[PDB]
Amino acid sequence: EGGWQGMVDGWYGYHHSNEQGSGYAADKESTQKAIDGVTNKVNSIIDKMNTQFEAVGREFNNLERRIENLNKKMEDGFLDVWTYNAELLVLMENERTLDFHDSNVKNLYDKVRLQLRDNAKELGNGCFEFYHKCDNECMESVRNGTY
Amino acid sequence: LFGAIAGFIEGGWQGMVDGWYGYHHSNEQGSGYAADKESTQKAIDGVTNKVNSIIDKMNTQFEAVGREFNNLERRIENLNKKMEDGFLDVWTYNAELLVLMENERTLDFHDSNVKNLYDKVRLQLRDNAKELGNGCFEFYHKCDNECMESVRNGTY
Amino acid sequence: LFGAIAGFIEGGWQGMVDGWYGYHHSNEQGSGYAADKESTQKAIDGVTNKVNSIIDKMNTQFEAVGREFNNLERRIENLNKKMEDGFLDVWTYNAELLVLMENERTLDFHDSNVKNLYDKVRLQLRDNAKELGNGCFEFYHKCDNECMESVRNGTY
Amino acid sequence: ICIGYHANNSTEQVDTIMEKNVTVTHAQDILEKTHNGKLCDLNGVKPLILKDCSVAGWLLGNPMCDEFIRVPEWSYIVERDNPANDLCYPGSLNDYEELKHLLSRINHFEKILIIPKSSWPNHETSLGVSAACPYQGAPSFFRNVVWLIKKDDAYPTIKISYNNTNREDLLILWGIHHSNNAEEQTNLYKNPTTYISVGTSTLNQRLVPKIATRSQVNGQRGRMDFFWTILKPDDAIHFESNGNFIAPEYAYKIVKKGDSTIMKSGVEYGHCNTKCQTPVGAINSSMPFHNIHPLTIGECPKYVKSNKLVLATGLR
Amino acid sequence: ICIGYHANNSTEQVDTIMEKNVTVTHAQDILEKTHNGKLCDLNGVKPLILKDCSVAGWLLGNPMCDEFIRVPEWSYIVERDNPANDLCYPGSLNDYEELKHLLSRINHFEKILIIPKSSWPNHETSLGVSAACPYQGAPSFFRNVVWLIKKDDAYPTIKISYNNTNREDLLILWGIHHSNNAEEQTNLYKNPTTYISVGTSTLNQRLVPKIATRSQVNGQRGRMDFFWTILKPDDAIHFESNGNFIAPEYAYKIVKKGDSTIMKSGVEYGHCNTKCQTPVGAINSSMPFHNIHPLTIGECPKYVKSNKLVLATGLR
Amino acid sequence: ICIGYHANNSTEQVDTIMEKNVTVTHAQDILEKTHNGKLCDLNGVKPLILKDCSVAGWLLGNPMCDEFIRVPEWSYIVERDNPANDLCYPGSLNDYEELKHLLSRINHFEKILIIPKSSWPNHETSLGVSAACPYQGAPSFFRNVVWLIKKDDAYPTIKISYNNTNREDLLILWGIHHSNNAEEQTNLYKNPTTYISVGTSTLNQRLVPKIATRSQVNGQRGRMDFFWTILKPDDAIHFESNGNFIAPEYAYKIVKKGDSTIMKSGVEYGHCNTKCQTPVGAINSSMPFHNIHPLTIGECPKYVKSNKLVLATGLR
Amino acid sequence: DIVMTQSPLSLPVTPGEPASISCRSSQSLLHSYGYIYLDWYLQKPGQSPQLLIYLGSDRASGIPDRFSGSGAGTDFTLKISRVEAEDVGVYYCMQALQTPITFGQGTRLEI
Amino acid sequence: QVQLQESGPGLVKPSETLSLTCTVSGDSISSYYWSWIRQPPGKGLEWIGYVHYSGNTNYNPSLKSRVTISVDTSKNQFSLKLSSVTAADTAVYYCARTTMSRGPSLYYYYGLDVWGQGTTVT
Ligand SMILES: *[C@@H]1O[C@H](CO[C@@H]2O[C@@H](C)[C@@H](O)[C@@H](O)[C@@H]2O)[C@@H](O[C@@H]2O[C@H](CO)[C@@H](O)[C@H](O)[C@H]2NC(C)=O)[C@H](O)[C@H]1NC(C)=O
Ligand SMILES: *[C@@H]1O[C@H](CO[C@@H]2O[C@@H](C)[C@@H](O)[C@@H](O)[C@@H]2O)[C@@H](O[C@@H]2O[C@H](CO)[C@@H](O)[C@H](O)[C@H]2NC(C)=O)[C@H](O)[C@H]1NC(C)=O
Ligand SMILES: *[C@@H]1O[C@H](CO[C@@H]2O[C@@H](C)[C@@H](O)[C@@H](O)[C@@H]2O)[C@@H](O[C@@H]2O[C@H](CO)[C@@H](O)[C@H](O)[C@H]2NC(C)=O)[C@H](O)[C@H]1NC(C)=O
Ligand SMILES: *[C@@H]1O[C@H](CO)[C@@H](O)[C@H](O)[C@H]1NC(C)=O
Ligand SMILES: *[C@@H]1O[C@H](CO)[C@@H](O)[C@H](O)[C@H]1NC(C)=O
Ligand SMILES: *[C@@H]1O[C@H](CO)[C@@H](O)[C@H](O)[C@H]1NC(C)=O
Ligand SMILES: *[C@@H]1O[C@H](CO)[C@@H](O)[C@H](O)[C@H]1NC(C)=O
Ligand SMILES: *[C@@H]1O[C@H](CO)[C@@H](O)[C@H](O)[C@H]1NC(C)=O
Ligand SMILES: *[C@@H]1O[C@H](CO)[C@@H](O)[C@H](O)[C@H]1NC(C)=O
Ligand SMILES: *[C@@H]1O[C@H](CO)[C@@H](O)[C@H](O)[C@H]1NC(C)=O
Ligand SMILES: *[C@@H]1O[C@H](CO)[C@@H](O)[C@H](O)[C@H]1NC(C)=O
Ligand SMILES: *[C@@H]1O[C@H](CO)[C@@H](O)[C@H](O)[C@H]1NC(C)=O
Ligand SMILES: *[C@@H]1O[C@H](CO)[C@@H](O)[C@H](O)[C@H]1NC(C)=O
Ligand SMILES: *[C@@H]1O[C@H](CO)[C@@H](O)[C@H](O)[C@H]1NC(C)=O
Repeated sequence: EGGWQGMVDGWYGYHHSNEQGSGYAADKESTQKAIDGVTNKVNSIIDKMNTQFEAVGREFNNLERRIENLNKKMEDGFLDVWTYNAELLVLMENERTLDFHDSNVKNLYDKVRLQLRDNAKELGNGCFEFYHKCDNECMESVRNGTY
Repeated sequence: LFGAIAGFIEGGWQGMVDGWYGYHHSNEQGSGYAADKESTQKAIDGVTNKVNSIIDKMNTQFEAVGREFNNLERRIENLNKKMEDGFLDVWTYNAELLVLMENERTLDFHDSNVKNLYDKVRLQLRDNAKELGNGCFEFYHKCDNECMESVRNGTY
Repeated sequence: LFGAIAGFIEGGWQGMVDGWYGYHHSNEQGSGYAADKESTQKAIDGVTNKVNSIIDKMNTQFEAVGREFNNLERRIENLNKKMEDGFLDVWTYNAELLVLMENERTLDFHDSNVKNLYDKVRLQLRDNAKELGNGCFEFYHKCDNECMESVRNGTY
Repeated sequence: ICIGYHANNSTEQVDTIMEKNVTVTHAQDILEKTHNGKLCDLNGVKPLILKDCSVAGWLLGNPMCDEFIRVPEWSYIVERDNPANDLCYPGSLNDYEELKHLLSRINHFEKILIIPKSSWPNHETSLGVSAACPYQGAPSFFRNVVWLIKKDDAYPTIKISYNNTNREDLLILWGIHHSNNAEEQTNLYKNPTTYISVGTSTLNQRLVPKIATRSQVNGQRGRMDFFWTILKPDDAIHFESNGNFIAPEYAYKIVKKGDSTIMKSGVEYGHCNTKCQTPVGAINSSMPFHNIHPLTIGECPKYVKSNKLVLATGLR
Repeated sequence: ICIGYHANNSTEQVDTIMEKNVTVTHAQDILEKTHNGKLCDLNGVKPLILKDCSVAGWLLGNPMCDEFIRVPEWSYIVERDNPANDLCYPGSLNDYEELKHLLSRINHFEKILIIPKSSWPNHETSLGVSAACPYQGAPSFFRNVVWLIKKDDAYPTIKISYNNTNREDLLILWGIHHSNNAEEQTNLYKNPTTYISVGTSTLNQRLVPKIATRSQVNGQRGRMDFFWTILKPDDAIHFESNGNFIAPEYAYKIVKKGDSTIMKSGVEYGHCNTKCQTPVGAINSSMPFHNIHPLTIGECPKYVKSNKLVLATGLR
Repeated sequence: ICIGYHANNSTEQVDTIMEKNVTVTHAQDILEKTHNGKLCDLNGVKPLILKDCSVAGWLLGNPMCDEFIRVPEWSYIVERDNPANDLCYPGSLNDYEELKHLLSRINHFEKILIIPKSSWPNHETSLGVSAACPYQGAPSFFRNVVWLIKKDDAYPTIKISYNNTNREDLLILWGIHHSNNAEEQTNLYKNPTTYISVGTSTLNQRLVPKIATRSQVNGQRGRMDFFWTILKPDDAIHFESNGNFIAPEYAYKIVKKGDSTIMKSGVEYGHCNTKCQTPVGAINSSMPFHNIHPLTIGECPKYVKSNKLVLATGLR
Repeated sequence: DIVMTQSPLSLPVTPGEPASISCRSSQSLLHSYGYIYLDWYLQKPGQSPQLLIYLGSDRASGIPDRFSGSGAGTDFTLKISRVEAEDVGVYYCMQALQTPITFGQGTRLEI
Repeated sequence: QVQLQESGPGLVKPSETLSLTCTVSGDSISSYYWSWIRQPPGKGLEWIGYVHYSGNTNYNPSLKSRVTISVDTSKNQFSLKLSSVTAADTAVYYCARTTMSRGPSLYYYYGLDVWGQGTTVT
């Protein structure tokens, strides 16, 4: 378990610690990609379900009991399978939206070694340090990804 | 997918019965396997809740009802037969697809529980042990059972 | 997503066709693209099984049957057309969601297999050499063609 | 430095396949669980609320359902579960459910007088009254059909043809009265063996009465089996009869045929506009789903029986 | 220290999309693939096993189907696919399928003699027998209804009203006989043109015979078209007829109403109990699914048409 | 060691739940979405194209549908949405939609002349013509049924029984003529009140004409209501009638019984062969899905209402 | 239509004997909705004409049952079965198919 | 119980316009075509015109040039205006209710059911 309550801007971010500052802000790139993916996920979930079954009220007399039961079972069965489909995606894409949301929380602390090799130790809860004694500029380039 | 089960560690280890996701005690003081009860309990809780979910979402499934039709009304009888067959087909599809989509995600969640536990030890030794290729860790300073209990307990 | 499709492997080679993964070679002797036969064949078998399962598990899909109805039977005609349209809608949803989930699970399966053949190399490599981000595993010592081919063998 | 992720104080919880209560930073509820609780005007056109009245009672012109003599355009008809005023005289409208199905596609009727009461010189038109259909206590009868009775102790053979000169379909209703006994039949029509022969380009109907003993529903033991048809432009209906004829007087012209439904609910009417409507109450929302009632009307969210459809738009 | 994963001797093979026959350590089967092979009592209440009898034959009282004169409370009715004893005399039961639908909700009938044989003073009741419905070799006829043949070369006009004084719905059964020729009518009823007028608060029926030449089904060229109705409390049924009247004798008071179904199976009764039942054997399992037959009754697993449905609840 | 992966030149792309139009390396299309646009043979046998003809017009033998006297085997019936020739004389065919449902399972009829015109000594067989069914300008009538008319101011009773000696089912077609007034009947059928009784092992009908005034359709105010039945082997149909009888001449042996459908389209036929067919065009393809049309026949892909399915078999 | 030719000009017949007046037309009297559109009238010596039968054969309101019409197309015939006294008077046939309404020539029906 | 009665003079000059009026009692001029009739001494019945209650008039082609028919629903009356009275126009003028109402849509027919008592003109 981890996370930091101090940050407000962005779903994913960094923490800063150096003599010149300790306040800390987010990645625009990774957070923008995550929000874009989640927005496309929501858009696709609503768009795939626009052709859903729509119940229509049909009336039947006293001597069409079996046809009325046929209509009732058809309507309740389509409603049941669509309830299953909606509950299954808010149960499946939610697990996948916490596993994608954990993949891009692990693809970032390793980024400082996976893209800037042999820089520092991996520590715990995603915390990563720097070996080299350095001021703001290298930190800001690591934030930028230009080093 | 995460490539630990049948991955960097090649084969399973019989004699691990206290719990899944265990350990091999290996020092001059003694030996014998031990179980990581925390990850085991988490895995069993997850799989139990998953099985509960598949049995709950498959409750209120379509229940076919027998109906009869005379020599005429053949098109309505065909409509009933095709409706029942279609609901049976889509529900069979749902069951046979959710078992497969939750057997790959289950067997890769077992793979998850192993790969993020090889990393619970890598970050708990961190160059103080020459981690090799098979998957075990070789201490530079050989921890005794007292010290080696920390990695199972997560204390250090 | 597992990463390294756009991660430490920033770009992509242009060596060989019909092999879905591969190594690339670089030493005093030359270069080339001899694909990892094991991982590529594993992925080909897996995706072939995936396509086979996709086409097999939706072979019992609903087959619409034309039924005509009288002018004084508009309730049952409405029932029939709504039944057929609802079955077509659930099966269209099934196909369009299985091809939107088994396309991201395939893109990330190939991502996992791409990164998996990297950390195997680091696993066999250990401390005698140092890995770079772009894909190159640079060596303090001098590996010839056979000693580098040992890594691709799987018996380094 | 350190690397990590965002956290907050949000108590939003999410269902997942391996964990059924997961405290997430943010979540988007995709299910609307509330309704206004009162009927509203779907896109500005107020519904036809048949208060304590049925489709049969409205169409045939029940004396108690006289508030609907003139009906403006409607977006959807509303009827109660068990209307009290419905076929005040005992009987049954043939193909009632099909008539309701066709009415579900119709948005306006322009009632026109197709057969004036002056078209019955040799039959009584003012004595066709019963106590089963009272108006202001006194006896009365359905307003859109005329119960023709003997005049001068005679019932000449009715033969009337109505040709549709309008550019719109006409819903024409008639009926056949099933008498109590033979002595009642000659007391009302002076003809033992009667019939009603109706003819159109499609319809070829003959209706013979059923003189029998029945029970006292609404205090009468005669049964008016009503019938309906839809007459196309440049198409003529031909009625012939010699007794038991519940003749048409008013026929509804189908002047606007779009989309509608016959909603079943006793929910009160609020002077309010909406865009999606439900029997329990209107839905003023734009979420993907709702869980109020299966049947709705208008551009509505989709119905799912679940109680918590929430999508994890956050971590943890 | 080392790290690994559990393994054992189990050859439990599961399936995934990527690979099939994936051996794992532990796996849970969620499909019940076995049945008892017998019809068992559903929660202790023995079913109505109509052996070689139909719903129509049981309800009308076929002479061969005298095993079910007194039927205790049941849980589900069981019938063969093509029962031999059904409408022993040729004919049909109008709305047989609707009646069988309504018996899918009825768990108990009590037979009450509603109209005695003493309720036909001026008619013959003991000559209503036929060879197509034998009993012990001799001719017989349906026992719940009476063939009224003329008396003293005359058929007085039947006129009888039965009032439902009971507090339960009564299923009343009657019929109309269709003769080969007018000579048969004269030899049975002594009336060339006959009718059967049946009336109720909701029923209005006038049946007329169709005297014609038909094929020899069961040796007989006449046809008994049987009809049914349900009489509510404080409701009365009025029969009138000058001929062809297959009158009621017994009615079936609907005492207990609930859940049931008309199973179609030839499986032997096993003298066994169950919580769920299928037309090929009682399931009696707690697994979520079963691939045995679509139609079941009781607290059953949900049917899926699959041969292998196993969850990988273990490690590779 | 230079671990990585390749990348081709293809610009094709797939879509996922979080991204769309993702460029890929290799991809497999699983939607065919093309057709020949021509009706084709299905496994060697050409369909029955009823051009400007209907199933009723074909089966009754409309004089304007003359190319179907010796139809060979087929696999599916093709018909236009609004055929020009159907029931040339006005009327109806009872249970037309059921007859079409049974023809959806029949692959071949052989018409047999069951009742020759020599079997009408006492009636006219060459005067039952009309201007509503012209042939070469001159009046004519349906060729598979015979309209019978008085010979010498007399219509003797018509009692004929046809026994099905063949080893196949016979689709027998007859009908009832509905005249305009009593004068028209007395001109055609001398008896004022007439009937048609029809009997079989499993059918009983008693048809009466509806002498009524009706709209003038095709210049004719009478209505021929046609009826059909299927007569099993060793089963005999008994026709009795004293008037208004549209008697059978040709029945239809159901020689071959299999899988078929009524296509309901008017695409031109090209000389071609296929394994699958739809109304708009054929499908020669091995794709798992298609989107050409819902209604299909043959070994077909599975319909999906969409325009883009593709499996991301490639790396990126 | 324009000409209605009534064949007897004076029909002699005694009481208790069937009578048969006839009235041909120069055009088919048949309305577009299958209605004959012929009317038989009686004019007694003092009183104005009285409708007997309309639309071919449909009796009027207050007329005895002895009167009955027949025929279709152009040939039409009135029949007086009883021919009792007070039937003396001039009988007319009128066509109402087209706007030029035309009565037939009288037949006195001498007692 | 509708009753029709004629009104007008008997003596007419052989050069000026005739005027008759027919009054109906028991019911108004509401829903039927109303027809004027003329019969000479003996001879046979002949009809001058008929006016719909709305006002639509159809006249005999023989008498088309001189006839004019009117109607007054308020007074329940309708009149005849034979101009240029020739010696042929000396007869007994009756007044009938056609009771047909064969409009564009509704069709039925009951004949000249009700006849007023005729009035002589010379
Ligand atoms: C319904 O009426 C139309 C129109 O009838 C004509 O116009 C009326 C206002 C009235 O003046 C009628 O007498 C006219 O005939 C009928 O259409 C006509 O039908 C006749 C007879 O078959 C034919 O000669 C005309 O050509 C038709 N005219 C048109 C414009 O189509 C129509 O037939 C009537 N409906 C039925 C069912 O008979
Ligand atoms: C069926 O019977 C009920 C019950 O009352 C019966 O009839 C009474 C006349 C008398 O004989 C009682 O002992 C019987 O139990 C009838 O209900 C009565 O109906 C009459 C009119 O027929 C009415 O005046 C009474 O108030 C009613 N009584 C009650 C208690 O409701 C009922 O009418 C019968 N229904 C039929 C024939 O359809
Ligand atoms: C229809 O015909 C069958 C068969 O008739 C007999 O066999 C024919 C090939 C021909 O030779 C006929 O002349 C024969 O009569 C009838 O079946 C017979 O039914 C009677 C009934 O008493 C029975 O005695 C015969 O044994 C039966 N013969 C056979 C061979 O079955 C049948 O009754 C006829 N009518 C019907 C209902 O279809
Ligand atoms: C067990 O783990 C707990 C929690 O971290 C710790 O307090 C304890 O020391 C551990 N036990 C041993 C023997 O190290
Ligand atoms: C290892 O490489 C050698 C090179 O000579 C080759 O012959 C051998 O097949 C390889 N081994 C395996 C197991 O592929
Ligand atoms: C969360 O709660 C803490 C503790 O009260 C508070 O300091 C912080 O501002 C809160 N954050 C938000 C985003 O509300
Ligand atoms: C989750 O929390 C809800 C209340 O928000 C509670 O009703 C439910 O039982 C909880 N689920 C579990 C599995 O504890
Ligand atoms: C109803 O919805 C409209 C937008 O469609 C909105 O402006 C209005 O405030 C809503 N009213 C209520 C009472 O929710
Ligand atoms: C697996 O089988 C081996 C060989 O017989 C045995 O030693 C071992 O205990 C077994 N493991 C189990 C049952 O877990
Ligand atoms: C898997 O095992 C089953 C056992 O019945 C066998 O039929 C099948 O061929 C095996 N292989 C595959 C690929 O399914
Ligand atoms: C059914 O299963 C239950 C639970 O194991 C058991 O008590 C019972 O004996 C089984 N058999 C029958 C016939 O119910
Ligand atoms: C790809 O296409 C280009 C032209 O667009 C061509 O020159 C080149 O050879 C192809 N192959 C590669 C590997 O770029
Ligand atoms: C994908 O490209 C197609 C073809 O240009 C275009 O119609 C579609 O809108 C694109 N989709 C997205 C999500 O950009
Ligand atoms: C249909 O395609 C097959 C190959 O799948 C080919 O052999 C055959 O000729 C094709 N038929 C037509 C009519 O094009």
